[PDB]
Amino acid sequence: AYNGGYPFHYVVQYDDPNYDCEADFEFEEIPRDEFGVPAHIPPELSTQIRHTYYVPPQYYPFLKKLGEDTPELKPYTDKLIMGDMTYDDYEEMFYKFAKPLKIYRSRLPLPYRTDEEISQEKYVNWCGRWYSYRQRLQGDYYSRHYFRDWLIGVMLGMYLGNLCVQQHRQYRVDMKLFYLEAPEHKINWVKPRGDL
Amino acid sequence: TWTEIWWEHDPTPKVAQYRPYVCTVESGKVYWWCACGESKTQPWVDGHCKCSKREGGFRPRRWEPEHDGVRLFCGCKSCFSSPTWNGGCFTKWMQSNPAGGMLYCFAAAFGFGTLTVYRKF
Amino acid sequence: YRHWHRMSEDDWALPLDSMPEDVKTLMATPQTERGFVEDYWYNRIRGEATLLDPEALPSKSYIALARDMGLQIVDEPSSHMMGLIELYEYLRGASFVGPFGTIENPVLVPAVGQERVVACTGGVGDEEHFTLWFRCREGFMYRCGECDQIFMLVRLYYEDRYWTQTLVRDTFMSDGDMFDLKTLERVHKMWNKDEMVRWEVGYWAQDYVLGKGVLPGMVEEHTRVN
Amino acid sequence: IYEGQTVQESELIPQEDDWVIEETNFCLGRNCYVRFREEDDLARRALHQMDSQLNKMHTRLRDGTVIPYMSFHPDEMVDRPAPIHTFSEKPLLKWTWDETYEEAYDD
Amino acid sequence: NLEDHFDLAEYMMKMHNPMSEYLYWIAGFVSGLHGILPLLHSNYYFSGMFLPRDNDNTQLCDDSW
Amino acid sequence: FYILVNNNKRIGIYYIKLSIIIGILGIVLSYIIRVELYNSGNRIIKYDNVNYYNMVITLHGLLMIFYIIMPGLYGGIPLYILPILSVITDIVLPRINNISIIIVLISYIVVINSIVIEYNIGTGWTLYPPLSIIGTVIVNMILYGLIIIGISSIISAINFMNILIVIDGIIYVYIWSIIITSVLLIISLPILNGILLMILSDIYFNSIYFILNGDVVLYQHLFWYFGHPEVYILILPAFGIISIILSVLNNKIIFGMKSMILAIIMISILGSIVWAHHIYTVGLELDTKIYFNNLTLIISIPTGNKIYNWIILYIGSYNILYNGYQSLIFSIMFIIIFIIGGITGIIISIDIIDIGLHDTYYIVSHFHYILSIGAVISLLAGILLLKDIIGYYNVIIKINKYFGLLLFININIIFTPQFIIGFNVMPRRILEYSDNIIVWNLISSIGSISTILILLSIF
Amino acid sequence: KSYYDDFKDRLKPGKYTQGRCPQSEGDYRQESKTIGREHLNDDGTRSKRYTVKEADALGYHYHPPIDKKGQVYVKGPNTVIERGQTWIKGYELPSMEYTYGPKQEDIPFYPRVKLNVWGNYNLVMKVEFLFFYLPTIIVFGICIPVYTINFAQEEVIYTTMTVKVTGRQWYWVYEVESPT
Ligand SMILES: CCCCCCCCCCCCCCCCCC(=O)OC[C@H](COP(=O)([O-])OCC(O)COP(=O)([O-])OC[C@@H](COC(=O)CCCCCCCCCCCCCCCCC)OC(=O)CCCCCCCCCCCCCCCCC)OC(=O)CCCCCCCCCCCCCCCCC
Ligand code: HEA
Ligand code: HEA
Ligand SMILES: [O-][O-]
Ligand SMILES: [Cu+2]
Ligand SMILES: [K+]
Ligand SMILES: [Zn+2]
Ligand SMILES: [Zn+2]
Ligand SMILES: [Zn+2]
Repeated sequence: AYNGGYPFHYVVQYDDPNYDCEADFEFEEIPRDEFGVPAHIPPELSTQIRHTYYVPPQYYPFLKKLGEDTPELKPYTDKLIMGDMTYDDYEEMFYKFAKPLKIYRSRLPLPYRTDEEISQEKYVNWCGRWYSYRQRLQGDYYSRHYFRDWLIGVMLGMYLGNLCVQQHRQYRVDMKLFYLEAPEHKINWVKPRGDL
Repeated sequence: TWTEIWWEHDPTPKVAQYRPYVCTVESGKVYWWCACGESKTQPWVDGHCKCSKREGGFRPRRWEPEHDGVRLFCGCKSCFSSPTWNGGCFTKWMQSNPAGGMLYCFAAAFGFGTLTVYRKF
Repeated sequence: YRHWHRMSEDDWALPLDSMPEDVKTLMATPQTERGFVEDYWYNRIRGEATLLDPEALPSKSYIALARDMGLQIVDEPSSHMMGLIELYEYLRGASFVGPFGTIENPVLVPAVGQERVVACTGGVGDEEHFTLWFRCREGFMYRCGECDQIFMLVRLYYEDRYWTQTLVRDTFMSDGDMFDLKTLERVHKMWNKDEMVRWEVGYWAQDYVLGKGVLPGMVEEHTRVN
Repeated sequence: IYEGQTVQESELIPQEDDWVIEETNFCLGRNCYVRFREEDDLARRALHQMDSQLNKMHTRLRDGTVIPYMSFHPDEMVDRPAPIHTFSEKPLLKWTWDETYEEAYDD
Repeated sequence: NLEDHFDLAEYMMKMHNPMSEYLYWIAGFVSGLHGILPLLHSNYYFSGMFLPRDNDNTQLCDDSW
Repeated sequence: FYILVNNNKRIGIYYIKLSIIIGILGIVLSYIIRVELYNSGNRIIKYDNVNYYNMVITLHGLLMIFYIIMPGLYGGIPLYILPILSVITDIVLPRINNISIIIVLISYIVVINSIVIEYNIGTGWTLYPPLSIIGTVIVNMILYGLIIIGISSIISAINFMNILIVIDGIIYVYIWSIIITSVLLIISLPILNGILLMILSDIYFNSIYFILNGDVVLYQHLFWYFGHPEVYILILPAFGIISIILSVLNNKIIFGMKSMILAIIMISILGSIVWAHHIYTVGLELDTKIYFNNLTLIISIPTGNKIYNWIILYIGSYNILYNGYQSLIFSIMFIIIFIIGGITGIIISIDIIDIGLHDTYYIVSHFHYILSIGAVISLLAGILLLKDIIGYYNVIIKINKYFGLLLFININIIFTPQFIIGFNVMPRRILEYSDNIIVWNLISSIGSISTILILLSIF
Repeated sequence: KSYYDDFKDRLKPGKYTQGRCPQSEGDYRQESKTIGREHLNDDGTRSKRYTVKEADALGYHYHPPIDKKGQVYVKGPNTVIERGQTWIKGYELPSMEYTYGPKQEDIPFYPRVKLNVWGNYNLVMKVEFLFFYLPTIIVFGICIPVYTINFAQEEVIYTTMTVKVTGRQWYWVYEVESPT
């Protein structure tokens, strides 16, 4: 499920003891995999073939001792003795018996605090709660005061704006009377200067 | 109104005066301001009020001017910029006499309206 | 860890050309005096010597078997140190999330130095506040000014050194009976005979004890061209 | 929006009738330009600067815990002036959740 | 080393040679000259004067000076 | 070493140092302009050397925009604090960071050398063809500087974008401000390069894009498609700084952090689609004009949300804290000043109002209030906030109420009268003018000399 | 009181402009010969050899700090066992008078106070809505005027005369129909 199923690292075997894939340029040697499968047998077929680990029989008594001392480990050891342990079975055994590292808080040295100070812990917590109570209430109080004040700014900005509305209103009245009554408006007055 | 209706666990001062106290102060000198309104050497702690005796949560308010001059100081004991005055003395007065507050505010607004309208028109 | 890159070939095993050529002294060196490469090959030679002797395994105790393979029997002191080491490494490229810290159980902030920058985000949900950064110096029980979350600095320090897997192994593991070279030779003859070498490490190791070039094919194995 | 930590009335009940709010000064002190001694060389003036860091200061409460110099952003957490290499040990942003696992506890 | 902890340690520890500051100010001064010197040069090139006399491109009274 | 250093914090200092140096040349040019405009007549530039004035205004604009404010707000403060705000050891691309500052310096040397050696002519900082393509070699040199500057800007933008991959903490508003400016650069710069290459082709390769049957209005579209995003690439870092200063100095958590962030994103998208409000008087189609006018007015919405969120940050802050620090004053002054500049921007946004106010000193005052006042003050405020971290000294700025007051008063004396002459009307990019506009021009000139004098008192 | 007088003694007024004698009177450019100061100049600044000419980052004076066991020297905490518990005493910074000079007395009182937060979620949400939609309303109030004035400029009018205006460098040419 990673890298397309290609293992990042894998074992390759060569039949010729003096073979070097970098020095030689021959075209007859066929590499094998970790289980010994020749490269010309595709993965889809070889992965179906069942491969099991065979330990020398002299190890059976040791594998038996392991099972008895740890009964949860016995089924895996039995498979290994009987030549029924595949790579997947080995992986299941490996991860089943892995445990996490443990941290003990009782071993941590503590920052220095006198016995007088240690007896005041409840008092300091009490002060902290009252500070949080006063903080939360003040938030409501302040929000009401300042957002209400912003209305004064709206009203002040509406008064000052209305002053320019009135000036504009009077301006339009004046403009309507310019071409109609204003003596400043003159017709048949400007004469062409002519080219210099 | 924080002490009056919202929070009952802060000390509540008495209003010495609804007007600021004018005092000459000198740079490099530390002044102590009465936060309870019961000192007889206003605006300063007299050594006999609540602030001086550290009674009922009242403590003197330390203050120091940057430059020499005449500075306004809070008499209402609730100004936001206490010990200095910023107008909270008038605001607190309006809370206590809302009818008077309206009269002054109307008069101030009336003058402001006339002048701004007279000049712009 | 997610922050680590891909396993190297060396992460699995080392090339036999990195085996120290003075095997006789290697197997007699105390653990505290063995370097990384020397310690790798001491454990591999001794561990594989016991594992490749099937008839003796059932009578060997787990304490002795673990010693031969170089595995450290765990105890509360070493577990604590190793655990805090792995927690430090994990936090290098991972988020720092856990239970709310109190006086009884402060937030544990591992560090190598005497200080580490830490941020408090408050509690869960509405009790979460904006990041408040502070410098967590050793020897003080810190309290957030906002949520009153208690913090504490834990230092990975031991005897003028910080905590490492190598330090933990050296401080707590005790060297057992000196490795006997007769066992190496005995196992060597067991799995290596008549041009068949089924213990390559023990064929090279025995060759070095013999003086380098003594065993068949070993002169040819050691002759390189570049 | 954030409005402080929630408080239950039970947590506001004092253990004595004289308990009031602790009056500890959170003004760190009087400061100015860091003043180096002439006698100190470059190395010893560096030590002097490192000993004048406000962000290494704190206020100790009545129970022995200390409230440190805190900031909204990590810009105020490096030595002033900023050294060449600042965050060698990655600063840890602590998140809180209610999840727990059994391995952490012992009965 | 303690000397290498702070970037620009000599300046931050107030031991730097003042010449560094002088060069910085000189560099800024030279940058400023790139706006004034070509102004004078161009004025002379096209007029023969380094700088004009206020309103000398317009008609002036007889007593103007 | 000095030039080899890759330290991101050292490079940040270099950016500020170079901005001040190049800034001296910028301010000098501004003094030349205002001196000339003091009355009608020739004052310091001969009538036969009017080409120099055209070059002065062109270089003033280009240098202040691309070599001073952009290197200062997008290169200086960002390179110093961004990796710290991101709780990362250093910047993602160390070697690229070094070359960027070197590139800026090399392009500056090319520009100033072109003043000294080439004939001095000008075509505005907007390099409109066909005027730009019928000029002398000084225009070619300026084009090389801009292209070289573009390289530094884009690589620096790439550098900041990579912080998303490594950031170990929370993306604060300021970090969001830089990231979005970086995005705006990545999308706008490639278009600028193309149109600049076409200017070169017509100047140097006998191309015919900007001669009859080729539309000169084409340049204005592609130029301003970068032009207006540029004005927000120059202001957004300033907004990020303002947010940090107000929250820190008032000890108040940012209110509406997500709305601040989403306001910055919104301004960027909108700023990428409103460029033709610079082309109202060319004669575009009615529907195009209405689209651009409509979308231009929309930008006020997100910009307005940020302003009000800043105001509530300063409201309610403790009175005991001293409020006369220069950084706090500058941050507050930014809100007061930016509103003036933005509102006038909305006025000019109405195209019919714009017909009267295009190419007049009203436009000048508009973008000066935002850049020459707002952006400068924001950069000063940001540097001032980081005085302890940066560690500079030998100046009297941190607590100097005289400097702030004098600067605010005199800067307004310069540009407030330029709004008035906009309706009189006095065109831009001119040196001679009618005698009935002297009063206001004289007042602004008195303001310019005074501001320069106040810059000497800091030392 | 005047706090400057407390540490006046420490501040001895200087003799040399910029704190250095003429190079002739003392050569501060040379490296110091004092043992253990080979990386410093005589005046205490770092020598160019140490920082530039033979900088260790360039491969000069190669000296790996880490030892064989992958360890570096680390200074331990001040540990104090007590009351059946191992304690660590933190390092407290020196008095600010030593580092800054002013005597740490008569400090103004700044009490602990939790962050000043805005409350009343419902009220705050309404304000934020207004912070966004009050500008939106104003824009909408300008939109209709903008459309109308744009339509007005682009109105098909029954023009009866044409004046052609050409702009050249630097004059304006005007072409007008001549009366018949
Ligand atoms: C906008 C303005 C106002 C702003 C107001 C607001 C400001 C607010 C605050 C802002 C703060 C920003 C952040 C600051 C961070 C500072 C960090 C720092 O200090 O870093 C350490 C850094 C270096 O310290 P370090 O670590 O000790 O470095 C040791 C060296 O690496 C190694 O030492 P070394 O001694 O071995 O050094 C080598 C040295 C060796 O030096 C020597 O041997 C020097 C010998 C003496 C030469 C003196 C000049 C001679 C000139 C002759 C001219 C003749 C003209 C003749 C004309 C004839 C006409 C007929 O130099 C060289 O070899 C190369 C020098 C290159 C640079 C100088 C270039 C000058 C101009 C050249 C123009 C050429 C044009 C050619 C055109 C050709 C056309 C064909 O500091 C500096 O570099 C100095 C910075 C000083 C200012 C800091 C900021 C203070 C606050 C602001 C004050 C206001 C400034 C306003 C702007 C300037 C106005 C003018
Ligand atoms: C950083 C610099 C900067 C900034 C932020 C802006 C911001 C804006 N600018 Fe720009 N502008 C320039 C720099 C800048 N400008 C420059 C340099 C030029 C000239 C280039 C040249 O021609 O050579 C220019 C030119 C320019 C013109 C050309 C006029 C002409 O050519 O005749 C126009 C018109 O559309 C315009 C509009 C705007 C608008 C509508 C905004 C908006 O961003 C403003 C938004 C802000 C506000 C609106 C105020 C804050 C918001 C509120 C208070 C909410 C309430 C307000 C409302 C509901 C309206 N600008
Ligand atoms: C951000 C860019 C910027 C800045 C700061 C300024 C600053 C100033 N400008 Fe600006 N100006 C432009 C950009 C800028 N200008 C542009 C783009 C044009 C149009 C170009 C064109 O028409 O083609 C223009 C045009 C322009 C003209 C029009 C000339 C014309 O075309 O007819 C005039 C004079 O009236 C003028 C005057 C000034 C003055 C008097 C100042 C200032 O001197 C006012 C006083 C303020 C200061 C002296 C402080 C400035 C300090 C710094 C910038 C350094 C900051 C560095 C740090 C904080 C590290 N400018
Ligand atoms: O440009 O706005
Ligand atoms: Cu625009
Ligand atoms: K003139
Ligand atoms: Zn009292
Ligand atoms: Zn009062
Ligand atoms: Zn917290």
